[PDB]
Amino acid sequence: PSGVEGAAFQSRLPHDRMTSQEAACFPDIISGPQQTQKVFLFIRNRTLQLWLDNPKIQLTFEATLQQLEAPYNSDTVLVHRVHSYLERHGLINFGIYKRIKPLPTKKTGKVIIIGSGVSGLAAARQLQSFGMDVTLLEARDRVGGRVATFRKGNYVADLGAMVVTGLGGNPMAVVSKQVNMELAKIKQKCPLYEANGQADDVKVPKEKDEMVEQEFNRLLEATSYLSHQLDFNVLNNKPVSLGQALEVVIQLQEKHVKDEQIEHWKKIVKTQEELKELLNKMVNLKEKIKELHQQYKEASEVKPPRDITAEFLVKSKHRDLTALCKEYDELAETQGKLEEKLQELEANPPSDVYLSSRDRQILDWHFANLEFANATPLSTLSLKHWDQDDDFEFTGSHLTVRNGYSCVPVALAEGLDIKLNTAVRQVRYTASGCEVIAVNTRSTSQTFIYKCDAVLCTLPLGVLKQQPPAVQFVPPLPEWKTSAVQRMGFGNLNKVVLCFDRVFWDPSVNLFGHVGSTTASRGELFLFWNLYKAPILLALVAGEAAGIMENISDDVIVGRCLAILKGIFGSSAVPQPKETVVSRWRADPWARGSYSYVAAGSSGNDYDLMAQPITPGPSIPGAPQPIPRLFFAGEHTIRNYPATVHGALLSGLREAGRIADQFLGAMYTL
Amino acid sequence: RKPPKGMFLSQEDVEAVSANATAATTVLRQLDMELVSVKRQIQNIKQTNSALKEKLDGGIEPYRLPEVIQKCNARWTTEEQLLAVQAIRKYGRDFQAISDVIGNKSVVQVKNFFVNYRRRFNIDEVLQEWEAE
Ligand SMILES: Cc1cc2nc3c(=O)[nH]c(=O)nc-3n(C[C@H](O)[C@H](O)[C@H](O)COP(=O)(O)OP(=O)(O)OC[C@H]3O[C@@H](n4cnc5c(N)ncnc54)[C@H](O)[C@@H]3O)c2cc1C
Ligand SMILES: COCc1cccc(NC(=O)c2cc3sccc3n2C)c1
Repeated sequence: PSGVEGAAFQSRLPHDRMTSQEAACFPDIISGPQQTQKVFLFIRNRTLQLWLDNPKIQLTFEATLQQLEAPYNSDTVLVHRVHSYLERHGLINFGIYKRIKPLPTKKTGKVIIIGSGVSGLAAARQLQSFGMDVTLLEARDRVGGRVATFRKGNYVADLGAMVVTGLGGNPMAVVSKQVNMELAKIKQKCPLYEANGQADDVKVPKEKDEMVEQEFNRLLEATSYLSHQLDFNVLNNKPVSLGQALEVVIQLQEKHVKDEQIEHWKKIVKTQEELKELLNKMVNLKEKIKELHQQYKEASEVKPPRDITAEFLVKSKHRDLTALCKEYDELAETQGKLEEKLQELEANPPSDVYLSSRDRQILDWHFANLEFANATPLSTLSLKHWDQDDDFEFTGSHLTVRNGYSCVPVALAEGLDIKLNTAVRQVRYTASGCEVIAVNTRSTSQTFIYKCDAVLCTLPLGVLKQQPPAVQFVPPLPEWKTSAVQRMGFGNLNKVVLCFDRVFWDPSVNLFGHVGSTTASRGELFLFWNLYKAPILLALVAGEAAGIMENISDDVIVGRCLAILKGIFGSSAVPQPKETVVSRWRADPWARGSYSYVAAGSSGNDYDLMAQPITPGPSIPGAPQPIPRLFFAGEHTIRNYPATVHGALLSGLREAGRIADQFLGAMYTL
Repeated sequence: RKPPKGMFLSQEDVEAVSANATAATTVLRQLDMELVSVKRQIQNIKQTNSALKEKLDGGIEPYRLPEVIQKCNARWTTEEQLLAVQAIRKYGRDFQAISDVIGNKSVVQVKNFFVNYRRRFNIDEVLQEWEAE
């Protein structure tokens, strides 16, 4: 889009209408005259545009009002309210910006943030830019969390997040402007390489490739029809998974393949019956004729002169014989065109099979690839909900961080009170405030204690899931929250980094698949990635496979890799690798997995439960309803942008606003 | 809106393949057997009709009568009158056959004949004799 409207879209907001959030804080306006709303919207939109057109520096209220024309620059409580609201909910002045008005001399309110993930770091920056006192507690020796980036000499490779899923509406657009964030495109072409029991692997031909991909997509689309139109979502009391539905859709396709074959051969026979019951009349005529010819012959050898009865006998029999030589010609014609119509039918069979083996193994790659993107076996994805975030996807081709994604959390962590090697062990929250008990990760006996007005928890969903708990809540988190954690899904997927000295693959190719034999291990090293001038190939593990490869040694895993690469590029042309790295996300205790997914039996509504903060019981019973003390951000809290970097980022910005609103009041409903 | 092009999925089918824990591969095998049964039954009538075409081997040339056509004359000869009467006895009303038996009388002439001579050749008596068969 173009204009002020394009700022709105780019900020994930409808240029032409007020959001429920805005209605919350501007009820006067939205209940009011149409006219005033359209003013508001322009103001909002314009103010955003400004932030965006230069987001390396803060936007003040004055700078904003400066750049307005009447009638918009006329009412200036409205302009001030708006600017503040935006500022608060990180729509403007977030990320890394040069401050115009240096910070509040003294800080109001104290917050402890658990985890220096991106969700954390973002909120922290906001809170501090709102002049609260903020301290982050990270168990790792480094920021970013699930934004890991391997480095050694000039060999750089992301073990954690790596892809910006389009700049169109992405807040990372803003960040990529506030940091060099060196952004490469991803060339979408992916050639596939099927094994052969050890025989050289042959690439798949473009005919196959294209056909199978299309079946796959068609199969997905199918599951969707299956879900919505047929309403196939429970099964023996248990919610239907996507994998479950895919099987069912495949079977039904193989069934149909047969039912065609059957009614085709049954069409053949029902003709054969006609042919058979014709051939019988034709035999039974030829017999009546043989006899009748003889009879005529005998009556024709009665030598003349003859009396008239014996004359009539000839004429009679003569006629009766040309009568049957008539009929046998009708039948002989019919015979001819049934036999033609029979080779017709036996020329045009219906399909032999739905999918061969060689096909169904390639399809299993397209499935592995989906199990990768979603970080979980399709047996676990909710049929009804797995694709719910699909309407909020950004626009523009997907990109990569060339210089390594860690650049970002690092940049965010500039000027923040971050306590690394600090493992939180217990969270206590009460009407009067909260205290947080941590330890030193190295000597665990060395204990820490932090008192604060409010706690923000960016602990990963896998951590929140640990049984027995890694972090204890005091008091315990309510039914509704724990149940929600129980229900949600937290997946897994791993990356293998292969450092070489010399670039043995095709340099102009970005990414290329591998097609193992069985379904059972479809995820295992199913895909490889190239990027920098650096001789790094990345190998991906997904699906049921990724969980099992964590119990297998780096060397065996690096083996299984090379073997695959040899069988493609030639046993001589594939060096041993200089540096190898393997992720183990499900076993890494500060993540306990890769990222969330919509488990069967969950819904998007759980993501909203996860964000809902906790308010303790009152200290002195019958004393007034307390303040909400314990908050939650993180990738698993953002219904519409889950399992991503931008998702976390936003969840962070979001809590910061909620907290500030709570502890520093709202100057923008004043 | 509706199942992708060429993907098949009836309400009925789904209930049926879901119904049990392996009513999936029941139904798929039930049809594999159903199929061979019909391929075997084909191999059979192919073999049956195969024999019956060997019995028609030779067509019916050995029994075909050459083609005689004389002009369709107008006059009723006594000879022709009698042929007719006998034909009637053997054929009933089949004017077509009767015309062919006589040779040189059209199917109208034959039809007229019926009504003129009707009196003198007691064709009433004759035609009910034919029905007594
Ligand atoms: C392999 C992989 C690839 C990915 N790829 C992409 C991608 O390509 N594109 C994309 O957009 N997104 C991707 N993601 C998702 C993205 O990485 C995350 O969603 C994002 O980093 C989430 O940030 P967070 O703050 O919610 O959680 P985290 O980043 O985990 O941060 C939470 C922090 O809490 C810390 N912590 C844990 N336990 C404790 C404790 N007891 N005490 C103190 N601190 C603790 C952790 O160490 C961590 O630093 C990927 C994730 C994975 C695993
Ligand atoms: C058209 O894109 C092709 C392509 C090629 C290689 C990798 C990916 N995607 C990811 O690695 C990925 C993106 C995102 S967003 C949240 C998680 C996640 N993951 C794991 C995508």
